[PDB]
Amino acid sequence: SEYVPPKVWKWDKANGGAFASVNRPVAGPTSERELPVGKHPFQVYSLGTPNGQKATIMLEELLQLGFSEAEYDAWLIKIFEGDQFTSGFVDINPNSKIPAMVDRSGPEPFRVFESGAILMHLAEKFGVFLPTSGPARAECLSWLFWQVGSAPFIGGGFGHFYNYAPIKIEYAIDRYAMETKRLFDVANRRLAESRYLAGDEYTIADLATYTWFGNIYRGEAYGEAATFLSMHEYEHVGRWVGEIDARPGVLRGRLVNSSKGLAERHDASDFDALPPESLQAIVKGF
Amino acid sequence: YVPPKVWKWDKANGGAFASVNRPVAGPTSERELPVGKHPFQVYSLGTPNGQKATIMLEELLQLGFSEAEYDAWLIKIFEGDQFTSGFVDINPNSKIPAMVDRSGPEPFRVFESGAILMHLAEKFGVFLPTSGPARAECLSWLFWQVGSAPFIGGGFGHFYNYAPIKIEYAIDRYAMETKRLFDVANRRLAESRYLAGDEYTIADLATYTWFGNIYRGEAYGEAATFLSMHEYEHVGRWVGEIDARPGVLRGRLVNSSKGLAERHDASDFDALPPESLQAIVKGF
Ligand SMILES: N[C@@H](CCC(=O)N[C@@H](CSSC[C@H](NC(=O)CC[C@H](N)C(=O)O)C(=O)NCC(=O)O)C(=O)NCC(=O)O)C(=O)O
Ligand SMILES: N[C@@H](CCC(=O)N[C@@H](CSSC[C@H](NC(=O)CC[C@H](N)C(=O)O)C(=O)NCC(=O)O)C(=O)NCC(=O)O)C(=O)O
Repeated sequence: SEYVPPKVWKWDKANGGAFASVNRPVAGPTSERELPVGKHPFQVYSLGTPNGQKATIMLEELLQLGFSEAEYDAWLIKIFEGDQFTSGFVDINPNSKIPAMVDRSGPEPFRVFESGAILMHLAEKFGVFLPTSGPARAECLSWLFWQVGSAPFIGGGFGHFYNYAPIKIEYAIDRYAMETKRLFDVANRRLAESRYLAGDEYTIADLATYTWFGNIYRGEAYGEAATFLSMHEYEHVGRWVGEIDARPGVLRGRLVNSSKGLAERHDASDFDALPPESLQAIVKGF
Repeated sequence: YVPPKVWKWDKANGGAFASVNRPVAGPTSERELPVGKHPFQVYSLGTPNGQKATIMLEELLQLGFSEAEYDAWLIKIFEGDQFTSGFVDINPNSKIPAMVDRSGPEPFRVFESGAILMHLAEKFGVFLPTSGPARAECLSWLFWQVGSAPFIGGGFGHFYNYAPIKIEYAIDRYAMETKRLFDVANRRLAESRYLAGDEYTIADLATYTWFGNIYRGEAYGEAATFLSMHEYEHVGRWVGEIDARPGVLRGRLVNSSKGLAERHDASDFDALPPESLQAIVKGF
């Protein structure tokens, strides 16, 4: 018979599949441990998921343009193991999610958390990948906030119910597969008539959406999702993914804090530990 | 059940929203948007997300910024108004709120509540530090709100209040996450008056519309009891402080069944009984 929710919700059962070892109804630190700090002006604490890739790609894009103040240390945070709940991590992101960073480029350090805030902070600092004024700024912000507000349906809904939940729940898989397809259709309809999401040039709105959409579209995210969701239908998404795939900052940034690349980045020469081909073409994750 | 190799749109989904939710985007009717006299044209509904936009504009009017005068036209989301050609042209995602900035020589769209908040805060130089570390703190909390409300509304609200069958695993997932998010805010507000510092900013406004509506018992049936809202005393303090702001008291009523269907001039509020603008009862 049908489940009847209690009057008062209680945390009486594991939830999250593999993530049941970390998912809780309360926030805060579970151990006292300071974060490591390197020599570079930006300190990033992350994992090479689509959200971590936004941050490390952005920094590599800035280095591609010659901005030495974008040099960074990218320290590995293993989210299945609860590294996001150390006191040091909670102090830089009260929400205990990656990516989070400390801007140590000025006289006093300060935290920046949330991938969208990291992208906007870096774009504003260096004056690139985000129009500084005018209608084009509003268009870019609209698409960036769209990405941030919609990825929860893609990863927290579809990815979870399709690939991590311990039981396959038809209503939930249908809900979030449908919504993920709708979001791809929004992008596809836009990219039919515009080279990039917020205009004719690559911006942070593209980078933010690309990490998620490219990983799903090319077949590397959530099991058989690309077949399940009929990714072939989104040919304009495919074109735009292909354009962005070719950018050197994307090729480098995708490899940071990645099981297919570097565990950590502490200097530009660190990439010489990888096969050189990894810097020249997309490497799909496991 | 066993998912098929290829997902097909062959079953209803969405419960109360089953008549509007689709796997495809784009318009379902040809209709132009109405346009009024004021510099900002808002197309919205007084849900927590619409309230962000109309409260922000009312906050700006409280500060005397006449360029924040606005027309707020009603978009009925259960009726598919978000899929007219005119609405899709200002928000390709077909969600409220969306806006047209007609304050300058050429009009342009702004869509997403967070982008609307940032656009207005940057235009008028208020509710968002213009530079310095405090700007980064504000942006962090604003993006946090935008990235987490989907779990509260699209997860918890959906499965607890709108889905046709109660699904234990899904209710647990999103009840747990909603409580975690309230706990993040509660732990912050234990040590800070507002989320991003000592002053009210757009990060507070964005979070407040959602958190206050739930905390006070107004959203999602018995959710406030279900989620033990009493546990979050610092959230309660902050809700009560923001509840008292004159711009909140006005803006929360715009495009609302319990207030004004539409707003086309400041005097529109005079048509309501004066009690409508009076102190919000606590539960904060
Ligand atoms: N808005 C934030 C989001 C940052 C974020 O979610 N970071 C996580 C790693 S990215 S992998 C995709 C992620 N899935 C999970 O986090 C799984 C654990 C989660 N608790 C769950 O049960 O689903 C996802 O779906 N993100 C949605 C989104 O990006 O909007 C992370 O650090 N998780 C740690 C955790 O404890 O949850 C931003 O943009 O920065
Ligand atoms: N990131 C956007 C979100 C704007 C938005 O979602 N606007 C909707 C009205 S606000 S009511 C809360 C909303 N719930 C729904 O939209 C219900 C319908 C939906 N299709 C569903 O099945 O759940 C919600 O949970 N929002 C989550 C969030 O704020 O992140 C809206 O216009 N819905 C119309 C539609 O067709 O979906 C922003 O901040 O602006």
